[PDB]
Amino acid sequence: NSNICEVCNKWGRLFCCDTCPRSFHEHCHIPSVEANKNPWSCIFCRIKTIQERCPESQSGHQESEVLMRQMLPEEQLKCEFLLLKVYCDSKSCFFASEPYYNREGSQGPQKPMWLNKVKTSLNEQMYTRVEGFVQDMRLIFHNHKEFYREDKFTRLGIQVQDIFEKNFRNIFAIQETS
Ligand SMILES: [Zn+2]
Ligand SMILES: [Zn+2]
Ligand SMILES: [Zn+2]
Repeated sequence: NSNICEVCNKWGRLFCCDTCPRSFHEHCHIPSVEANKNPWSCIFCRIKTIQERCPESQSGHQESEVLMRQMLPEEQLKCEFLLLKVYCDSKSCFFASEPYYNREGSQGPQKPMWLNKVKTSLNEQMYTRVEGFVQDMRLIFHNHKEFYREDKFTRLGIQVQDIFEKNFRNIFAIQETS
C-alpha cells in the first residue's frame, strides 16, 4: 500500500485498501472508513466493480437523464466518489468549510454552500435524486464567482468547478460532445 492518504497526500493514521494499493485517512475516505470489514475495499475499487459487473454502464448518457435518477445505492456511491474526487484537489480547501462574506462592494449569496455541508447531506441520505447533489455542488462555485466579481480569486471557483465537471462526465459516463 501507499504511505500517504490518496485524498490529502499526507501521512498519518492510514487505512489500507485490500484490493488496491491506495490508503486513506478515516474521514478523508467517503464514506468514512468502515469500523470492521476484513477484507475492506475503497471507493475506487467499489466503483470499478460496478463498471465490471455492467460494462454497458460506460456507454454515453444524457446529463438530463442522469440528474433525474433516484439515489439508489449505486448512485449514492457514484456521488460519494465524485465528492471525493473534488477533495482530492488541494484547491478544495477554499470550499470545504462554512464561508463568510464581508467584502466592500459585494453581498453574500442567498444560499451558502460548502463541501462539508454536501458531505453531511450525503451521509444523512438527504438527496433523493442525483440532481440534488449536483445542484448543491454547482452552487458552491456559482456563489464564489458571483461574490468575488472581478477579483482574480474568482479563478479558484472556475478551477475547482472544472475538476467537478470532468469527474461528473467520467463517473456518470456522460456522452462525449464537442
Ligand atoms: Zn487524508
Ligand atoms: Zn481500493
Ligand atoms: Zn450488465
